Amino acid sequence: CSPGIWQLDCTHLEGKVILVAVHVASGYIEAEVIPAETGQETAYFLLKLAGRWPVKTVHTDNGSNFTSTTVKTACWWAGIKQEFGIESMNKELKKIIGQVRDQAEHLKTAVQMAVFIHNKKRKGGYSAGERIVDIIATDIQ
Amino acid sequence: CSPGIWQLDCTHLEGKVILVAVHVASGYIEAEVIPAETGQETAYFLLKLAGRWPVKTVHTDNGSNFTSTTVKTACWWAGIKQEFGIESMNKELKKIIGQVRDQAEHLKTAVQMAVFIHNKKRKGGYSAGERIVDIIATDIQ
Ligand SMILES: Cc1nc(-c2nc3cc(Cl)ccc3[nH]2)c(C)c(-c2ccccc2)c1[C@H](OC(C)(C)C)C(=O)O
Ligand SMILES: Cc1nc(-c2nc3cc(Cl)ccc3[nH]2)c(C)c(-c2ccccc2)c1[C@H](OC(C)(C)C)C(=O)O
Repeated sequence: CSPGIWQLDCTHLEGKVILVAVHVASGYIEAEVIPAETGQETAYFLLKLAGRWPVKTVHTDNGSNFTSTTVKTACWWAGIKQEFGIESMNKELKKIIGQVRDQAEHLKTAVQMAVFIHNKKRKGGYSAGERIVDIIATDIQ
Repeated sequence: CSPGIWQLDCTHLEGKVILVAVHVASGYIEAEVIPAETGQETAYFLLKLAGRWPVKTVHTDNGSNFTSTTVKTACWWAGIKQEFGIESMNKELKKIIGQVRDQAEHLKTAVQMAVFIHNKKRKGGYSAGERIVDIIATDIQ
């Protein structure tokens, strides 16, 4: 599968919102607790993500997530396209959160601990952290 | 230079705080506008950074930044060490911000645009985004 493809979705936990980006070819996650599910937050998160990785196209399970001109502007500026055709790893991330949730006071901290655990964990075999970097390097030179 | 080494500092701009992490071997930046320069923010940012990259040791230009047990806990949990001996790229990032600052309403958005521009820009020669991934892949298998 193509190396510039990400998937972006929100989950709710403790009445708060978690934005979850999955790098599809690799399983690597970035995530962030946002105070509300707005186009503002999604636009911002997209700019952050695009500064960090080569992001060509973004899929979602909720297309209306992407309809605001606020979001369309971010994609425009960073040069991102939306999907043309078409786990959950939200599941196990949500498993890992509940697991570490005692280890921290705020949800946001548990989230980051869970992203840490998820991206490092060897599946086998490489880790999602190792696979992303390999995929993206393999695809450069 | 060693691939797990990052440098973390804050700058102030428009009475707000920008936390800037530089991957030293590569020049790659992650950055974030934080509302105040606390141990809470730095601890959190460190957890985020460590979930994303292999982070062994972190340097700073302001050692007191790292003295809180709040920060020491984050490093403890993620397995990070502080420095044992020892651009600014804060300079040009601050150049890029002023450059794009019209292109956006908030500082935080200008920051991310500037991180995007900085990480992509080919120096020559690869980009900081390409060098980080190469360095980290080169160092794996
Ligand atoms: C609020 C908070 N306060 C403290 C904390 N720092 C302390 C310093 C002292 Cl002296 C006493 C008690 C203290 N408790 C700590 C040590 C953490 C922390 C927990 C796990 C890993 C890293 C840091 C958090 C943490 O929140 C962040 C800072 C990461 C945003 C959380 O959600 O649990
Ligand atoms: C506050 C804000 N509002 C709008 C905006 N969205 C609109 C939608 C409509 Cl219908 C009309 C005017 C609009 N203005 C936009 C389009 C942006 C934006 C600017 C550059 C790139 C991506 C998005 C921002 C932006 O803030 C973030 C959303 C990125 C946090 C900023 O700081 O300039």
